[PDB]
Amino acid sequence: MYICGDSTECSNLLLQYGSFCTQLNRALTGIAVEQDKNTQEVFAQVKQIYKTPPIKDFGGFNFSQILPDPSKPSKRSFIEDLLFNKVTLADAGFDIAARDLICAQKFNGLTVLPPLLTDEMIAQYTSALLAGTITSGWTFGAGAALQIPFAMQMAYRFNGIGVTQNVLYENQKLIANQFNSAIGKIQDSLSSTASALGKLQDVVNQNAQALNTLVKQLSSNFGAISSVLNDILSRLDPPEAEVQIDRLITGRLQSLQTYVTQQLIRAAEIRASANLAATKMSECVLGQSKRVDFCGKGYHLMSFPQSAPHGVVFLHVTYVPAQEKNFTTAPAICHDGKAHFPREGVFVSNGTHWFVTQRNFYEPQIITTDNTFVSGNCDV
Amino acid sequence: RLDPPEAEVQIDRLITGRLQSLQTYVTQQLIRAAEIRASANLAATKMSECVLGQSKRVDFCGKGYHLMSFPQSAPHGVVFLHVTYVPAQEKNFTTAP
Amino acid sequence: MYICGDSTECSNLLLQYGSFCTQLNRALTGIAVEQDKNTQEVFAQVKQI
Amino acid sequence: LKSFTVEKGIYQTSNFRVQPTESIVRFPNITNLCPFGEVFNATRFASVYAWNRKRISNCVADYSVLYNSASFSTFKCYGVSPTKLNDLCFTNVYADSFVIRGDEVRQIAPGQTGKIADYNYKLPDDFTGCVIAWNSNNLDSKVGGNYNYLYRLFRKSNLKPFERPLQSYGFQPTNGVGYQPYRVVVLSFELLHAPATVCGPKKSTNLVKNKCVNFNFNGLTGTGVLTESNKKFLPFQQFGRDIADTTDAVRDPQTLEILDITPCSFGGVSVITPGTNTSNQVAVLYQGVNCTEVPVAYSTGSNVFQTRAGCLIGAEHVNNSYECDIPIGAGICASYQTQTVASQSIIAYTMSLGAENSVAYSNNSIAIPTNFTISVTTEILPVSMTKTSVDCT
Amino acid sequence: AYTNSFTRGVYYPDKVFRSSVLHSTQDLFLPFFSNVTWFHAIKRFDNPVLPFNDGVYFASTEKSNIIRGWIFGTTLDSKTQSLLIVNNATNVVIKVCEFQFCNDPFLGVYYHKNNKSWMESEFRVYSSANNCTFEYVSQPFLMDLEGKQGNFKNLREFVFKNIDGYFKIYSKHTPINLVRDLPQGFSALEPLVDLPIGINITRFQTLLALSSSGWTAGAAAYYVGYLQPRTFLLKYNENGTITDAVDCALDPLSETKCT
Ligand SMILES: *[C@@H]1O[C@H](CO)[C@@H](O[C@@H]2O[C@H](CO)[C@@H](O[C@@H]3O[C@H](CO[C@H]4O[C@H](CO)[C@@H](O)[C@H](O)[C@@H]4O)[C@@H](O)[C@H](O[C@H]4O[C@H](CO)[C@@H](O)[C@H](O)[C@@H]4O)[C@@H]3O)[C@H](O)[C@H]2NC(C)=O)[C@H](O)[C@H]1NC(C)=O
Ligand SMILES: *[C@@H]1O[C@H](CO)[C@@H](O[C@@H]2O[C@H](CO)[C@@H](O[C@@H]3O[C@H](CO[C@H]4O[C@H](CO)[C@@H](O)[C@H](O)[C@@H]4O)[C@@H](O)[C@H](O)[C@@H]3O)[C@H](O)[C@H]2NC(C)=O)[C@H](O)[C@H]1NC(C)=O
Ligand SMILES: *[C@@H]1O[C@H](CO)[C@@H](O[C@@H]2O[C@H](CO)[C@@H](O[C@@H]3O[C@H](CO[C@H]4O[C@H](CO)[C@@H](O)[C@H](O)[C@@H]4O)[C@@H](O)[C@H](O)[C@@H]3O)[C@H](O)[C@H]2NC(C)=O)[C@H](O)[C@H]1NC(C)=O
Ligand SMILES: *[C@@H]1O[C@H](CO)[C@@H](O[C@@H]2O[C@H](CO)[C@@H](O[C@@H]3O[C@H](CO)[C@@H](O)[C@H](O)[C@@H]3O)[C@H](O)[C@H]2NC(C)=O)[C@H](O)[C@H]1NC(C)=O
Ligand SMILES: *[C@@H]1O[C@H](CO)[C@@H](O[C@@H]2O[C@H](CO)[C@@H](O[C@@H]3O[C@H](CO)[C@@H](O)[C@H](O)[C@@H]3O)[C@H](O)[C@H]2NC(C)=O)[C@H](O)[C@H]1NC(C)=O
Ligand SMILES: *[C@@H]1O[C@H](CO)[C@@H](O[C@@H]2O[C@H](CO)[C@@H](O[C@@H]3O[C@H](CO)[C@@H](O)[C@H](O)[C@@H]3O)[C@H](O)[C@H]2NC(C)=O)[C@H](O)[C@H]1NC(C)=O
Ligand SMILES: *[C@@H]1O[C@H](CO[C@@H]2O[C@@H](C)[C@@H](O)[C@@H](O)[C@@H]2O)[C@@H](O[C@@H]2O[C@H](CO)[C@@H](O)[C@H](O)[C@H]2NC(C)=O)[C@H](O)[C@H]1NC(C)=O
Ligand SMILES: *[C@@H]1O[C@H](CO)[C@@H](O[C@@H]2O[C@H](CO)[C@@H](O)[C@H](O)[C@H]2NC(C)=O)[C@H](O)[C@H]1NC(C)=O
Ligand SMILES: *[C@@H]1O[C@H](CO)[C@@H](O[C@@H]2O[C@H](CO)[C@@H](O)[C@H](O)[C@H]2NC(C)=O)[C@H](O)[C@H]1NC(C)=O
Ligand SMILES: *[C@@H]1O[C@H](CO)[C@@H](O[C@@H]2O[C@H](CO)[C@@H](O)[C@H](O)[C@H]2NC(C)=O)[C@H](O)[C@H]1NC(C)=O
Ligand SMILES: *[C@@H]1O[C@H](CO)[C@@H](O[C@@H]2O[C@H](CO)[C@@H](O)[C@H](O)[C@H]2NC(C)=O)[C@H](O)[C@H]1NC(C)=O
Ligand SMILES: *[C@@H]1O[C@H](CO)[C@@H](O[C@@H]2O[C@H](CO)[C@@H](O)[C@H](O)[C@H]2NC(C)=O)[C@H](O)[C@H]1NC(C)=O
Ligand SMILES: *[C@@H]1O[C@H](CO)[C@@H](O)[C@H](O)[C@H]1NC(C)=O
Ligand SMILES: *[C@@H]1O[C@H](CO)[C@@H](O)[C@H](O)[C@H]1NC(C)=O
Ligand SMILES: *[C@@H]1O[C@H](CO)[C@@H](O)[C@H](O)[C@H]1NC(C)=O
Repeated sequence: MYICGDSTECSNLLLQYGSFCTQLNRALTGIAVEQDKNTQEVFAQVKQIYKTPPIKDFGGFNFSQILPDPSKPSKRSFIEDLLFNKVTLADAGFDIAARDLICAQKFNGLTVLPPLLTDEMIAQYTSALLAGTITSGWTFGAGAALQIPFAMQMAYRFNGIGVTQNVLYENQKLIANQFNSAIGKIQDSLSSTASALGKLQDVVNQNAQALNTLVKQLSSNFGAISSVLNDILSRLDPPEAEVQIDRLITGRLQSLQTYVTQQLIRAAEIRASANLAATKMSECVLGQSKRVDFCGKGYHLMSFPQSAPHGVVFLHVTYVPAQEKNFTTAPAICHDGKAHFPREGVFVSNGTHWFVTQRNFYEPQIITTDNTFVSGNCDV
Repeated sequence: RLDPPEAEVQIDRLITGRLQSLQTYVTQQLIRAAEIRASANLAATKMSECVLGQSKRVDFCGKGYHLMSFPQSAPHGVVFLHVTYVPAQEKNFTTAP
Repeated sequence: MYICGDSTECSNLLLQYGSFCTQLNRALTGIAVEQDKNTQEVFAQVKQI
Repeated sequence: LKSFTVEKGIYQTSNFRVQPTESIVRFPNITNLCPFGEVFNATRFASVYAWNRKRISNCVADYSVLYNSASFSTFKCYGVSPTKLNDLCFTNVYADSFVIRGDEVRQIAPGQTGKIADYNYKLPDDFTGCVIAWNSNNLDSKVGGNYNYLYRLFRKSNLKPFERPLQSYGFQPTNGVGYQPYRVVVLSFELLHAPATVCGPKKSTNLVKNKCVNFNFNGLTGTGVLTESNKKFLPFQQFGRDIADTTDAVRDPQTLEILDITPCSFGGVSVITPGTNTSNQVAVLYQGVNCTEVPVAYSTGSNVFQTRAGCLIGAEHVNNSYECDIPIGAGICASYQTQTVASQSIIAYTMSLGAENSVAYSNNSIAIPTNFTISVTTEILPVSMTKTSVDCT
Repeated sequence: AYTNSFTRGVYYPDKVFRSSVLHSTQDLFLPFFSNVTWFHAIKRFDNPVLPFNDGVYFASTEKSNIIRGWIFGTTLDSKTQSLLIVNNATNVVIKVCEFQFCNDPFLGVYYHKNNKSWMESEFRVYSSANNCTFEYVSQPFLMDLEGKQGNFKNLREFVFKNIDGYFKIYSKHTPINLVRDLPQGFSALEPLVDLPIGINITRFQTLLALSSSGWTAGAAAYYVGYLQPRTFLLKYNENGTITDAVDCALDPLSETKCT
């Protein structure tokens, strides 16, 4: 249809080349199936659709801005709605279409197949992941979800990053306030700024521009007398009009091949990105990652996924040391000709006295036989 | 059938078509090879991190808490048998921080 | 310049082929920008010398 | 698939497109009519050697009223045909009207003997201009004889062809065939002098809407569905183009109204089938089309389920929710299942993401496993593909 | 005087309706900020045969049709067919004939100056129609030619083009507020008339309708800009009216905008 829209003679000429159309259709179908597989791999990672309990007694933490809002017809969170509003299409409805696709490309044998998973289902998957996280830590990623109070889950995470849980149990209110403030700041930043979703916007714009150029190529002579097949047919006798029609067929076939190659390469890039997103989901949402700078900057604590048009958004929660003090340190200590080394921690001195403390938070303690293990003698 | 002075048109048409077919095939093969190389790099990393060692990365070497993996060669590919630990029966208790 | 180097007749003939030249220029420019992006991502990881 | 057995899945097949029902042609009214009537009904023409030339241009040289008239005796076009006259555009047409004796009509033929021929009006061998001759004995015959049409064209000075025999006694009503006066008009036209401005009448058909038709507005040909539009063209604007430079609106030349254009519905056709060995029953999906139009191209149906991905035919719609088996799109999946019992058929449903669950989270409740299971799972990864070297030459 | 236009000379290059589209066209246009000659429509009779270099942009601030019409052709001596667009207060009489052109074909009416009456000293605007090929007279309309000095509201901007033998006239009656030099603003010119004349035009001339002792010179002037093949970026609003344009070769910023 694209090459020879409603022209029996042009179709008969295209039969000469033959299988190019089949090749192009096969490639595009493979791309579409790949897109669906990508979305499936990224999101469909929960065997069950967990749901948060009605009472949101999460140890002072407040997730109201990321959990689903039942009031809205689409059970999306506040931030998810923010993202959906920020990302805006370019050409026309892909979508909210209650009729034909309603696009310029539709005029020339170009159709956009709807994604297998609707935005409501993507939001449901995201909600399941988030509820499972906040209610059962990382256990739902390894087996049946096991409940645990959120304060205790945070204590486990702190133990994970190498900070004793007493720190959290003593600064719980401050930590909850900081987390809520950070969430509010993220919401405000997304609401105000517009370049946050540059990647998704660029993807949409690239696809729209590619289709637009493909359609625009239908108006080029490619060396023929005219770019209108009916015009050529009515103005020339068949024996010579076949030459012009062949020129047009060659030009349009080349345009299609260029478009399909561009789409294949772009799909490779998007598949790489989707594989990275799936890995990030598995390793940061379903668990806690020791890999540096993978799930955000700082020591990773947890992450929450949020669905966005043609993409995903992660809210990486990280622990960042804030205020440092200068201390004097020694690798070991000599007591009775025996060298005592810290069990876990480091020896520090405020200037007159020596203490042993954990490495990531100043909590001085007396140096006793419990904190240290003997090894060798002094002189070594 | 045709004489040399007039067979160049036909030979040129055939050459153009067949050269286009070859170029399309080669480009498709290049893209497929890139995809296969990505898959092979993933497989090499999986071997290094699950067979030669124990992985803490979640859902990398199978579902559950990873214990060990065993490789098994397959035609044009590899098969990993991820051995994992999976909690089974949960009894719920009261707890305090 | 590559195809019709300094030839008005050749340029006018080439104008009938559409946006092929524009597409090629866009692709090469994208690659060029992505190279700098790669180097930046790899090396500029600490904003403090 | 080039196979006698097909596996479970959904496969694309021949695309489906609505064919145009009828052809519609619209053109502006034919108003500027050439002065053929006055040229051919003049009271009397000039002398044969002083034939009057009238330039006809910037009009429509309709011939329907001309040829169909039976009042004419002889009319032959040696370079064109009346059938193709209407579909031909002329730059300019000149009419040479004169009255000659019936005998001279033979001399009027191009390349004919007789010095009178090239003395009065020579016809070159390549004269494509149509010639009309009709008897006018009563009109041009005087009771005593019309001697104004003197035939003494034997001048001593030679007149070459297109330089710029007194056998007639008197034109009377009793004159026999070949001697009566004849009114002869020549339709001489030229080309390559100015942009074409003389064209035959162009027919017009009635206007239709909401039907896939082949339209032709002022030479703008295309296929689509014409619909009344709320757009407001400016007076001098005719067409309407889109962002992709594709026509989407048009103005009817006769009635100045703006009609939207929508491409005739089309889309791929997919066949949803379980394994061939499992059964031969199938269901087809017309992608991106509502099946108020599907029967145009299983026509009876008995099972049509309009989905967001196109109308589905041959599949029962049930609002249970199972794991997706054969994806369709927009959140719909198809599967092969029994129950009503027996009558194994293909069903369509909204896929289920999984069993609902609600963790019993509480301020002070923790669930600790008391037992484990060792699970072994297999993961497959391609590592290489067959080598292949090709000799290009 | 070497006046400069600012954003004038924009006309709809075709008959296509576009809404909220930034279409770009490569057609003959008046370059933005270009030197446009300024004449004195007056002993001192300003009425030369200005060249017609593939298009001409004509603008004026006259009333009652001081500049009646125009002459087009290549010889302008009745040896070759020449267009005559002589307009009057009722209707145009567009006429292509080998009309004989007088050396001083101007009406010359000293009207309402001293005698307070409309007198016609001579009628040598027409000399002779010796040979013709085509003529066309339009409907006897009546433009806003009534005497009303006030503030000039007749910026009769015109554009004349000749391509493929077709003669095109774009025009638009844009009222203004300042009687001084050309004002600042934007107003697209709609097509007015098209003709399949097909003659070859190399020069053109204007026509005027208006002894030497203490003669009060008429207060009127007309500008003559020249078109040139250029690329413009035209903005169409919701109603498909060209609201703004960019000259894609004026300066680097405009070139970037076009890109
Ligand atoms: C590095 O850190 C250590 C510990 O903070 C500092 O060593 C000082 O140790 C004492 C505690 O032992 C800190 O607080 C003091 O406690 C005294 C009671 O504890 C006994 O030990 C101190 C000295 O360590 C003796 O002086 C004292 O007599 C006791 O036998 C208090 O008596 C001290 O003074 C007053 O304390 C409170 C007010 O806080 C009063 O109610 C008491 O009645 C008493 O009058 C003192 O409180 C002391 O702060 C530590 N000093 C410092 C500077 O921190 C090291 O000195 C410190 N090194 C540096 C450079 O800062
Ligand atoms: C968790 O964080 C959320 C975001 O901060 C908190 O939501 C905020 O709650 C307060 C009141 O508790 C709201 O302040 C009110 O805003 C309404 C606006 O009209 C409607 O919307 C608010 C949204 O909550 C709703 O509470 C109202 O009743 C209305 O339905 C005003 O009309 C009120 O006068 C009052 O100012 C905040 O608007 C609301 N959002 C934000 C960004 O502050 C939520 O309370 C926190 N949950 C906890 C601590 O348990
Ligand atoms: C570690 O980092 C934390 C966050 O930076 C620190 O917590 C902050 O500590 C101050 C002092 O206790 C708190 O301020 C107290 O409570 C309110 C807060 O409103 C005032 O906030 C700032 C000072 O933060 C002040 O300049 C404004 O004018 C407000 O009046 C006030 O009543 C007092 O300022 C009072 O000091 C902060 O609220 C608190 N921030 C948070 C998020 O909790 C903490 O102190 C740092 N050091 C340690 C050992 O934890
Ligand atoms: C000169 O005028 C007379 C009428 O007084 C013409 O007689 C015409 O004869 C033809 C048949 O041979 C008919 O023509 C008709 O034309 C009118 C439209 O003008 C319409 O009735 C039909 O289309 C039909 O063809 C008709 O009998 C009659 N025409 C008219 C108007 O009365 C005669 O043909 C004219 N001779 C010329 C132009 O040489
Ligand atoms: C081609 O010819 C027609 C004929 O005039 C032009 O428009 C026509 O104008 C008449 C005006 O009387 C329309 O008649 C109308 O009839 C309705 C019937 O209800 C009546 O309500 C109106 O008051 C009016 O009398 C006629 O329908 C209309 N026909 C068309 C096709 O427009 C037409 O403008 C001409 N088109 C061109 C390109 O020359
Ligand atoms: C041209 O573009 C404008 C802006 O998009 C379109 O808006 C319409 O402009 C006219 C102004 O003449 C509005 O009419 C006015 O409405 C007010 C409020 O009702 C009324 O008080 C005035 O007396 C006058 O009637 C009109 O409401 C406004 N909207 C629409 C749908 O017309 C305008 O429509 C466009 N004009 C065209 C396409 O012809
Ligand atoms: C969870 O356990 C309760 C019973 O165990 C109690 O609650 C645990 C959370 C834990 O704190 C244990 O140490 C407690 O002894 C099960 O349901 C309870 O049944 C008892 C007796 O009727 C009643 O007192 C509780 O209110 C019930 N609580 C709930 C939530 O049902 C419950 O079935 C166990 N499983 C789940 C998913 O809740
Ligand atoms: C196919 O035909 C049916 C006929 O009803 C269309 O149903 C319409 O759906 C739209 C969307 O809400 C409504 O605005 C109309 O009122 C419905 N009725 C009619 C007669 O159109 C259906 O939308 C069509 N499918 C398309 C255009 O994709
Ligand atoms: C889906 O459940 C609904 C129940 O409402 C059924 O759909 C319609 O329900 C009302 C009666 O409650 C009636 O319109 C018909 O009984 C049903 N109409 C149609 C077209 O189905 C329906 O039976 C169930 N199955 C589906 C939608 O596949
Ligand atoms: C300007 O054109 C008008 C109207 O066409 C002239 O009025 C008549 O025009 C036709 C054709 O030029 C002539 O045949 C008539 O003799 C004219 N009659 C009269 C009374 O004028 C008009 O003369 C022209 N000039 C002016 C100043 O109006
Ligand atoms: C000028 O007068 C002459 C007749 O004296 C005619 O010009 C002829 O026009 C036709 C058509 O263009 C040509 O084929 C002839 O060659 C011309 N002959 C001469 C001598 O020029 C006509 O009546 C008038 N044509 C014009 C343009 O004014
Ligand atoms: C003006 O233009 C005309 C044509 O537009 C020239 O006359 C001839 O026209 C034909 C077809 O256009 C060409 O093949 C000839 O080459 C033209 N003659 C010449 C000498 O070039 C005409 O020459 C041009 N000049 C004048 C003064 O009219
Ligand atoms: C699948 O096809 C094979 C060959 O016909 C047959 O042996 C087998 O029973 C079939 N399996 C089914 C219908 O489940
Ligand atoms: C254009 O006009 C200005 C001043 O009127 C003058 O400085 C400039 O030289 C002129 N440009 C040309 C090419 O004459
Ligand atoms: C006024 O009329 C006289 C003749 O009586 C004439 O000489 C003079 O030129 C006229 N002046 C004007 C302005 O018309």
